[PDB]
Amino acid sequence: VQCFSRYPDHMKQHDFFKSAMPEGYVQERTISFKDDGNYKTRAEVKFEGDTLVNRIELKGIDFKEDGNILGHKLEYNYNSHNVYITADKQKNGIKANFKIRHNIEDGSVQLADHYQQNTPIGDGPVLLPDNHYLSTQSALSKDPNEKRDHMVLLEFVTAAGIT
Amino acid sequence: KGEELFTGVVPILVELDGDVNGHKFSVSGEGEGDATYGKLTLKFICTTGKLPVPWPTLVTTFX
Repeated sequence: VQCFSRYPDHMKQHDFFKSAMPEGYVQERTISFKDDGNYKTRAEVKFEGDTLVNRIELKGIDFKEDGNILGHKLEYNYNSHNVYITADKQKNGIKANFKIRHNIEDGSVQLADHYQQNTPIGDGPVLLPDNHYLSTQSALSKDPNEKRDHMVLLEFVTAAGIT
Repeated sequence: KGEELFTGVVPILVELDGDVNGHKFSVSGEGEGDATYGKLTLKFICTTGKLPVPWPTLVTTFX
């Protein structure tokens, strides 16, 4: 839900995400885990009344049974990263590339390469940006009163790269 | 319209249907976002039982 990223005033004409609203956008990703499998996602992000909805379909293939993913060898935390955005004027949307480094319990790291593509659902005009990035900072926690498998996420996202 | 719909606190809903190596699962997420501060506060619950993949692997898909 990158439509909640803080775009500085001098960079507001580069906010594709918010300009596609209320009709929204389709977000597609290929997440490739190094020496393991891949996730292929298709999501629809749009407004349903005053509520922002993110409907996703995830498909994961070629994963190792006792790899870092299916064997649950990753620590419960998240590192800071940058999402590098570029325009896709041919598809009236954007493309994004970034690397996520998950911490493994032995002290090593599991690389997850992300390729992203976003296209508007509506016919209305959108903002096609110049090259920039989104500085992300996340923190994961647990609700002590919850017994179901869960995750509490606190995230801060700010756009940068253009002065 | 557009940016004007994000000037304040907006409620968020996340619904995911997954299939990883045959292991089918569903996650429901609720929370809010304040774009003025680029802040996201969300809680995700696996509605099909236990998640067959670690939670950190899904953060970018969620969000």
